Amino acid sequence: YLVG
Amino acid sequence: SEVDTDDLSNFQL
Amino acid sequence: LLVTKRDGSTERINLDKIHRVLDWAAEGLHNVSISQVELRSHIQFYDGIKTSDIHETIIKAAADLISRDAPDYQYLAARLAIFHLRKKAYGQFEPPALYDHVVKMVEMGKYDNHLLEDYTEEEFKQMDTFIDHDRDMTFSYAAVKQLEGKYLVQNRVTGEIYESAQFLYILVAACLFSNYPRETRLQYVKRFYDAVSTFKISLPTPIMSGVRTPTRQFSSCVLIECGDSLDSINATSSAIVKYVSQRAGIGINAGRIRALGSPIRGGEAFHTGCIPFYKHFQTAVKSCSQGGVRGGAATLFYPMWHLEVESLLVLKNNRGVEGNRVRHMDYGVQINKLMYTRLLKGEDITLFSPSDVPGLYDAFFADQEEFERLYTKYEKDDSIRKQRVKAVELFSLMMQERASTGRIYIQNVDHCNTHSPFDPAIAPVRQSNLCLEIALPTKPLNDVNDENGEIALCTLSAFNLGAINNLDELEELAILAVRALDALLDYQDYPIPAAKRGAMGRRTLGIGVINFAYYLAKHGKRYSDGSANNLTHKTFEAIQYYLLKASNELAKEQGACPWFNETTYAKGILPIDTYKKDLDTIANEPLHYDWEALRESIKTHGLRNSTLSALMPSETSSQISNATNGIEPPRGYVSIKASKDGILRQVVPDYEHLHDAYELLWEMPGNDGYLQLVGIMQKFIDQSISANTNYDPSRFPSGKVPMQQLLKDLLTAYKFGVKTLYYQNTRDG
Ligand SMILES: Cc1cn([C@H]2C[C@H](O)[C@@H](COP(=O)(O)OP(=O)(O)OP(=O)(O)O)O2)c(=O)[nH]c1=O
Repeated sequence: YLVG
Repeated sequence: SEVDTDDLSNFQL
Repeated sequence: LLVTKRDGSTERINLDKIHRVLDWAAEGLHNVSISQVELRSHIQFYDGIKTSDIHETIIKAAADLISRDAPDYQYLAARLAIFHLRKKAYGQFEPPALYDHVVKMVEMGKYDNHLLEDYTEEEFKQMDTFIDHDRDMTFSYAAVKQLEGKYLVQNRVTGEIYESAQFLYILVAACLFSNYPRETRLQYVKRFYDAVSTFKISLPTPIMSGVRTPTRQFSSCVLIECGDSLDSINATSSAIVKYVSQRAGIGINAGRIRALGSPIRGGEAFHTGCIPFYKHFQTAVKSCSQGGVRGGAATLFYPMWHLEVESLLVLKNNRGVEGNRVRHMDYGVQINKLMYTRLLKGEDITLFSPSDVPGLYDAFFADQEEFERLYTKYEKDDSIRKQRVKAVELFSLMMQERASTGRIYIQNVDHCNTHSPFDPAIAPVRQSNLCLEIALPTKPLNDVNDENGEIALCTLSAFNLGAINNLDELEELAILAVRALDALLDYQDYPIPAAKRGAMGRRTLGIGVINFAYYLAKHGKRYSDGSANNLTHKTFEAIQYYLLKASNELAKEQGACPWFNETTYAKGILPIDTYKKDLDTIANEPLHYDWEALRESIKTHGLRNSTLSALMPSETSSQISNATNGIEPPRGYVSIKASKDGILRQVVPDYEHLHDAYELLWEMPGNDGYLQLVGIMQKFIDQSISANTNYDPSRFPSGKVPMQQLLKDLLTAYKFGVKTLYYQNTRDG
């Protein structure tokens, strides 16, 4: 995933 | 320390 | 007749016990003679001989026979030394049970107590079954000496040695993976352990000697960028003192400091020079050394167009006034395309003070178009203070000093930012480290604790190319390597806030290789003829692919690094998209991996780490694993090293079958072959390489390296996209  | 510019000049970076 | 033991009580000599010991150690070795060893050591025996001495004597005797004709003495000596250390630490050959050991060590305060908190008694019992204490028998004498010398946990005052190799390895694993979920933790522990104990993965000294003990300091090199202000100079200097005290190598960027003569505050005071501050950074660096000598190394960087450049270049030249000399620091001159162009056309170079040319410094790294635009404009602008020099003289002076000292380094800034993992507009690379292989972004501090500064760190490791059978074994290795180093960043301590910022922000790694020469020799290739080009392209493709893959997998599991959005990787750009296009003419190996499928995955799930690979030199690490140093070719078939216990000899790996396949350093006719291989490596490396240039005066007329040839090699390097240039070896037998 990629943080947010 | 002898340097020739011409011999370098044709070099292609 | 008459030996004394450790309690200091006399027993008679039984000379067949010794014999057995030797007999055992020799098991499986070829061309070693037990008799020879017995002869040379028995003669030095005497009534009242301590037992310990008996071991030292046979070890030395065995060790003194190490040669190219009988290389197996390496292992005979080693095993005898392993044995001795076993007895020295445990009191018997057989190592205690893991749990008991840890417990005892924890009570003595040599191991971190958290180990007993993180792992249960049953868990330690399980780990014990992984350990194979017989791996200790694969070490070479030189390796054992390194182990005994700086890795194993000991009491340096008393000389007591408390552990053995296998415990080191297993506990290093345990600590790095201690936070993993219980359902995987130990599976990783075992896998890592196997990798490192069978020399597949190599680890830096700080880690090996510290991880498992109470300390938390593990970084070996730091990068500090200094601002053009007394506040920032002071901060910088403070940081250095902190970090050198923890035995760290420093890399300083002091290019922004204005030039001597420059106006301060208006016209109320005129600048003093950079020199005075460089001297102050030197004293900072040497602050914790014996006298002002031993230890603390640093490499300072500055642009080649700085106005004081001619005074900076000769800072090491011994022959000169002390006042204008900062002798104990290495320097890195920053060059870009424009500078080389001026040299080729035989024109002039204009020198400026950073302070007087707004936006020039920033453009220099981030945008070559703009740099050029402003550089030309300012050249004409008469208001700007400036000074012209012939391109040829400037270059000549730099090469001269580089040749004389061998410590005047080059950094091609443009290459560093056009072919990098970072976006130059957001986070440009503007300096390198001590050994010129690290390339990370930095921001200057305005105080030691300033929270908005950035300080880059060297988190390293390496793959042993002599230990893998096929490139597809790297997949697993990459997984362990990336995972253990990522966990280390969260395990270690950060003295200055600015160093924690970069570490947590971008989570950068620097993984490279060892045993390259040996690897080439096995494949029947050489450095100088270009026979290795396609194999090197294929090897480094695999390495980088699997590292990126492992980071991507980790990203899915634990989340991409916070500042992932400043990377080129985040915009779907890979190393294969931005490399220097001339490489296509020196290698045709095709890509064997699915880079497009990975491109997507990175774009979608990001990367855990912003940078992954870097090719650092490695003396110690290579010795433990009996391997050739990093990518460098070996100087000879036998390496010699001095120690208090005697002369240390190490024979190149598989000399017996490969002596003729090796290509030694001074066997190379020139630097072309090596420079091409270096450039091919740089196509996939995220960061940089510690490339060297070697010259042998005997091959030149009158024993004098021609200036025409030093510039030739310099341009070649640039042409194939080399980012940095380290040492310059000038052989003198
Ligand atoms: C004050 C002072 C600064 N300097 C140098 C140190 C730094 O390189 C640079 C600026 O440091 P400072 O003068 O501390 O910083 P500043 O932001 O006030 O700069 P300016 O005066 O132009 O507004 O000047 C001297 O060499 N001598 C001095 O007496």
